[PDB]
Amino acid sequence: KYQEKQRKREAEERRRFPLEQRLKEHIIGQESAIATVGAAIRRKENGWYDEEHPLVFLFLGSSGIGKTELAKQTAKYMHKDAKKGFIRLDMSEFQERHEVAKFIGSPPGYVGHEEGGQLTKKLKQCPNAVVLFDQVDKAHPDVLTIMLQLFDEGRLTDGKGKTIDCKDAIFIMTSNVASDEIAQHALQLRQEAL
Amino acid sequence: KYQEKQRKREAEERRRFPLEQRLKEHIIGQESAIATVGAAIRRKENGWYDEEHPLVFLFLGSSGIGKTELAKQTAKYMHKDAKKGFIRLDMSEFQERHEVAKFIGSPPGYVGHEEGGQLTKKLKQCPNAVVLFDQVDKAHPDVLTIMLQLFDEGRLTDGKGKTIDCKDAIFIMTSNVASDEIAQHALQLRQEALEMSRNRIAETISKNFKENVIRPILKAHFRRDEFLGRINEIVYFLPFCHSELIQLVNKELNFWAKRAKQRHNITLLWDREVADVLVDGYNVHYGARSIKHEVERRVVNQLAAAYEQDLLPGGCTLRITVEPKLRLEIIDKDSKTRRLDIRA
Amino acid sequence: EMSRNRIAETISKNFKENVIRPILKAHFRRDEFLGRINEIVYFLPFCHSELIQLVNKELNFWAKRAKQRHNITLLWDREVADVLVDGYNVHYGARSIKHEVERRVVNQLAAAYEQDLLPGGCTLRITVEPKLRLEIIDKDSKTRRLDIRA
Ligand SMILES: Nc1ncnc2c1ncn2[C@@H]1O[C@H](COP(=O)(O)OP(=O)(O)OP(O)(O)=S)[C@@H](O)[C@H]1O
Ligand SMILES: Nc1ncnc2c1ncn2[C@@H]1O[C@H](COP(=O)(O)OP(=O)(O)OP(O)(O)=S)[C@@H](O)[C@H]1O
Ligand SMILES: [Mg+2]
Ligand SMILES: [Mg+2]
Repeated sequence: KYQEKQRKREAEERRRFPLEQRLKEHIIGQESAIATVGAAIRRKENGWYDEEHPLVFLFLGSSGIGKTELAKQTAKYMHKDAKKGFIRLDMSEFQERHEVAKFIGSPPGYVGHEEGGQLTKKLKQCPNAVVLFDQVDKAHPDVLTIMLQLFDEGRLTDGKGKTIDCKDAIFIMTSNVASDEIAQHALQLRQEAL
Repeated sequence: KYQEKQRKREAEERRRFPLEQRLKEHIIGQESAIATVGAAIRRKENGWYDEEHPLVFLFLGSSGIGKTELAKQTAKYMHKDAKKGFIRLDMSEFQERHEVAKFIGSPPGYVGHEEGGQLTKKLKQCPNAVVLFDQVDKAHPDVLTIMLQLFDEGRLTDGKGKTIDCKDAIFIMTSNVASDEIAQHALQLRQEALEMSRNRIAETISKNFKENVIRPILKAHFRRDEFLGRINEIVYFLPFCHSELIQLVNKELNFWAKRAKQRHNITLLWDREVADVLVDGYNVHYGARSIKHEVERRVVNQLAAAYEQDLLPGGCTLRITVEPKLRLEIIDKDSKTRRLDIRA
Repeated sequence: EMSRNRIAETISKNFKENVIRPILKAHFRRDEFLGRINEIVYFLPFCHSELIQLVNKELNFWAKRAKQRHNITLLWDREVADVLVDGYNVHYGARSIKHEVERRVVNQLAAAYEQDLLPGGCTLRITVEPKLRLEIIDKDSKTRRLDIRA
């Protein structure tokens, strides 16, 4: 009964000042994006999410219109100022195919094997973290192939064979792909609306 | 006599509810794949398998059509919830030649040598495990060269020299190689079947496609004919027909109805028109995941918004209805079916 | 070609030294390593007679298992081997014949054994209907195809 009362109090607190208003304090425009991200996170926090499959976003748009800002404020909403629950990874570092060792660490018998992976350590520290694969369109596509197991099922085995359950995470992928097409279509729709 | 009686009882249990029906509970469509995998595992469990060479599958097809799901349910059939007997290995981690150390440890005089290999340890723990090399094509082909010894004879010598017998294992290899070709050929065959059906009303992947189209594509990607020769059954997962899409939407809506009834006690209901509306969100490339995401967008977000607003009390009948926008409708009597005002 | 022309009326050293020797030197990268090898032995693909022999070998293996374990006298015709040769692939070799025998013949045997259509001691016969079909033979020439349900 105490846990149910605490859950009801947390639900009332979320209903008082939800993620939509909290993003509207920091984000201007992007009402469709705030609505989509808030609806998905509302589905997650209320327990209406498939626990087997983690939540995954791909923020598309032009430059400097709040993709990384909405991802950061999403991570701040879920985990407050705790730095453990915001696993930033700027994917412009991941341009070559062989940059997956940063994700998963080195195999046995190679330099950096004892240090293990970086993302797998950060997800061991916080399984439900908001991972922000920022600038995802700058990495190799073969490097993004590692995210298949991490997105469908929330698992990523390190170099030492230790798999980490990342099912409660919220993966976000900022991208400038189709930025010109989205911008031209939005300007065309706004001119037609005018 | 007791062992023979237990074997006969296990055989009667398998005949009562075989792997085909147990897969058809979860998997929808893919009757060729379920038939192939079921016939192979029936050959294995009834003792009609060569004990020297392990059984090796290659699951080919488009994205999100039950390759990894059928592999997981195959492993659950063979070993129940025992995690030892399901050695998952996401092969997208193996994108470089030097990633075979995860399989076979490290040599003497190097870091990680005492820990030994990971797959060889897991196969020492369970020799007859269902090893799922998920997304095998995303690994380096030189990394797949280690699987030759492990597929032809079931052996994988670690860094410490300790060989492990893996002959009873059921290796499964999910891959999206020739996914576009399999999808286009299946859609072409369905179009030809519909053409012949309407022509008659007016009054199966062929081996040539496997040998002429898919075999060169596999030989190009895997780069080794011996690796493809070791595979016992290259299974072909086809895209979903429209009936299979309606069945997938009904499966997802039944999943959310079960969650709503168990957790929150909300008898969630819907019409056939709801499934027909949600089928329009199906993307051929993404497969069943598009239906799951469409159900999460259209249906489940409304359920979460109504639950957060305390509009779905316990014990309420909640019918989804097409207005095409889906709209919830809490029910109290026969005529009383009020729509819920889900504020922003 | 020469045989049919005459009726109408081995790897050569040059191939080893010209074709195979550069490929070996390219892969192994060391003429000393190849010079230490006493005998580079060449295994050739299977002729059609050798494919029928391989199919007979695999069917004899499954016949030995059926007789030893379950006491089932498995039998087959030359047409059965001729049908199963079509599953041969030159790229995969004898493994293709093993997989074809396991697909066509032995899945049906396992389905019949699970369904108790193969008691201890029965002259079972594979037969071309081309689909292979089992035919349990009773005493005398009485035969019947097994109704292997799904
Ligand atoms: N809609 C917005 N409302 C308020 N501040 C914004 C908004 N969009 C961007 N900013 C500011 O822009 C700066 C960084 O912008 P980002 O958050 O990087 O946007 P973005 O779309 O990632 O594009 P990039 O350059 O292509 S990676 C921050 O200081 C934010 O304050
Ligand atoms: N035929 C199906 N019947 C029921 N559920 C399915 C089916 N196909 C896929 N799913 C669901 O889809 C989700 C994952 O699908 P997978 O098992 O990844 O399929 P897949 O074909 O491996 O493709 P990938 O993306 O290329 S690795 C799971 O939650 C399954 O429930
Ligand atoms: Mg950014
Ligand atoms: Mg998969």
